[PDB]
Amino acid sequence: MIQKGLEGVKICESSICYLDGINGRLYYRGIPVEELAEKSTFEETAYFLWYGKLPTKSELEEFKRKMADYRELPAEALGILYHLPKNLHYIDVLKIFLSIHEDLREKAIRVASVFPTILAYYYRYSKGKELIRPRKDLSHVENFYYMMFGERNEKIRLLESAFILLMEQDINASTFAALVIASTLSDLYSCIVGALGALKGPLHGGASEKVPPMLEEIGSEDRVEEFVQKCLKEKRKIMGFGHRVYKTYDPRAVFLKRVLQEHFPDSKLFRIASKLEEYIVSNKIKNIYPNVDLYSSVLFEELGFPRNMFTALFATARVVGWTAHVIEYVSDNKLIRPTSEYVGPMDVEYIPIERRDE
Amino acid sequence: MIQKGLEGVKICESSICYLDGINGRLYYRGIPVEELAEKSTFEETAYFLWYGKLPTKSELEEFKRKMADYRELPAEALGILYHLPKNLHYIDVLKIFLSIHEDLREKAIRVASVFPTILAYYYRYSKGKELIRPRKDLSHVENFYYMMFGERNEKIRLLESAFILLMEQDINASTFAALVIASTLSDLYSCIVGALGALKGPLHGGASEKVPPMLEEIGSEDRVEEFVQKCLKEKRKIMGFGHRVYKTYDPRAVFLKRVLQEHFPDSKLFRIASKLEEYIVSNKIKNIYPNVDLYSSVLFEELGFPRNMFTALFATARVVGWTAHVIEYVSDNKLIRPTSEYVGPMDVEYIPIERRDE
Repeated sequence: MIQKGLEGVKICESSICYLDGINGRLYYRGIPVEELAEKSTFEETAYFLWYGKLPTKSELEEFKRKMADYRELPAEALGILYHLPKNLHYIDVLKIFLSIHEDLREKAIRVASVFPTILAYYYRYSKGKELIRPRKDLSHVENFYYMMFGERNEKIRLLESAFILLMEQDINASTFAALVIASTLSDLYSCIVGALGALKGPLHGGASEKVPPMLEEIGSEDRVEEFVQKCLKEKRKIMGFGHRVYKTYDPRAVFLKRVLQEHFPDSKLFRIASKLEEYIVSNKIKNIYPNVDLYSSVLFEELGFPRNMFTALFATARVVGWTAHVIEYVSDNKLIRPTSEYVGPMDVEYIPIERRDE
Repeated sequence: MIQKGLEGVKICESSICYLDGINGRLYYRGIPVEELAEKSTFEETAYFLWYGKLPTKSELEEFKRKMADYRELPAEALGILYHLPKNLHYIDVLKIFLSIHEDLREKAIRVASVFPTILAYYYRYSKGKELIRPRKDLSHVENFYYMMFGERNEKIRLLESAFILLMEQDINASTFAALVIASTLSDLYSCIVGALGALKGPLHGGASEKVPPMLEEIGSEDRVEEFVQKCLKEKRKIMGFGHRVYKTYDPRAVFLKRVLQEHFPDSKLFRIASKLEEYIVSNKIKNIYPNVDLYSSVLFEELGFPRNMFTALFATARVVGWTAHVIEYVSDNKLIRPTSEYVGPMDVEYIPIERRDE
């Protein structure tokens, strides 16, 4: 029997996250994701994911100073930056800088802390602007926004909630890629670089970069019905919808939809995305619902980030989940090595080249 | 039920390679791997793996000229090279250069053609030597050896046989990593970079870099018994032995053992490795046998390659298999997204920081 796609296959035991696809609920070590997205911060939730408990006032304070002290890129990395092309995709930029050369958890903390610096530096560089060094007096998210635009805004809160919602979600394709690589006992950077590659795909995190163009292709709320029907006929995948586990609304999508409704109700992109959901759900089209990529992409756009950084923004948060899983998994490691059903030829002879059918 | 490690799980149908773990046989599209390793060449077997048929005289000639025409690194890549640290691991070097920005098969052919150039250039650079540009009048393997050492030797034939033996082997960890990433419809480079990360692990291709040091740790044939017994007591993994599928001798290991016996019988490393096999197999220790990593590593050492390039040498060949699988799989794609058994806490409340247990 072939189990293509591995749907429903449990590849490990985990206490990190419970994904309730039937009721559309997501929990980080027992706490509802929306509670954290609303009441927590990047550092506090990351601490919770890595350490297994909410930090006390002093623990959080010390942890925030730790992450803030890990935001620098080595001097040599900076040298490489100024010799890179200025039109690279941000996911690839991350791969590059992660590939230049308990303790594993300390390593995870450090790599996560530098992600925003890599993105911000490349952004400034690619646009010929002076670099804005990390500020130790700013939080992880505040600082990212500042290294990007040299200013601070209330919108930062919305971005922080978004990161929290995207930090973790069981064994999705990118987390699974990190686990397969981690199962060979390879280094943490290698696991992350593979995860990045998977997250980049249009059938995974990359769908976030495809949504904006799709929404524009639709054009307006009046053209939604026609676009959807066309997609069904052509068997074209509607980006921002569908999921392997959720059999109903994606709680992260619901949360972000509310964010947009409350802060960017007049966004043309949001209006179209909202109408698309209305049509697909009200008509029960394929029994599919919006997934987080539909609204996270719209929020990132409205917050002023480049479209080719959307997947990297997802990674900036999900790196926490990826590393948490790698750490947990290897604590009792098992090489992941499946197989296939052979359907090819048998007993084929090597024919000397001069006797081969012309 | 949990299926940790995915042993025996068929994740797809494939006509590329048949792995007979029970009888210790390996076939590439129906042809025994040792037949190809003995009678074929890198380009001919790669052609066979990608196109599904042995090439005619003219097809092989044209294919060899094609690969030879794809050996150059873009001018910008060269700029980056001279700003990189000189102590990077070769697998990481490959990641870097693959991350700087039918047709998929054409892409696979081009990437495979440049692998040796990346390795040779970094080798020369790291050692402060002048680069030796790819020579279009030389074969894929001949040229690699020449860009590395600026000379041609008969030993090249042994290296070519080794590459052929390592080009492909069903759904191993690195091929699987490439497939997981490929299932999201990510780009070919991303799939390869993830595969590289997995191959690098000590429980996978990386075992090849661990063998030499292990052999030296043993010291001599007289100390083999003591070392093995010690490993059993400490539950230490004996590198170069064991396999998920082979329940007996690894045909590639057998082939390479003969190569060493015929060309480097007096190699101290070979003598130790041979004695290790004798003791483990004759005493039926854990019913394990040598895998290809035991002898491929010894051959690479005797051929004069740096130990931290051994896994990259494996990749130089296996990239053919990785890409062949990606191409085949996505022709009828299916997102790979498993799950886990949740064993963590439930119904946990978010306690305001001021009320948390100090």
